Amino acid sequence: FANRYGYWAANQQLRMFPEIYVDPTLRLTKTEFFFQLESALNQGKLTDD
Amino acid sequence: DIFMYPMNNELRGLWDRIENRIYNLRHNLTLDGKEINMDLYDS
Repeated sequence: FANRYGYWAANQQLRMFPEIYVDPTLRLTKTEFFFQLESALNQGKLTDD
Repeated sequence: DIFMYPMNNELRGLWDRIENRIYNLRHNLTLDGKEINMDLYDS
């Protein structure tokens, strides 16, 4: 980030943002919970079960 | 004893390249380049 202004700038921007678009469709957080979840998402067609 | 003409050279290429390199420290080996930029949130 500090390698470059815009690089660093973007870093700053994100670190400013309370949230606008962090939109955790994915995330730093993980457990195989996450892959399990994904498997649930990707199998077949979605359903409440 | 021996029978020259000034041509038995070419060995100096090391020095030559060095010298060039130094001049391209004073500047740059062909031209000087230009930088790159970045993007947000997509970041």
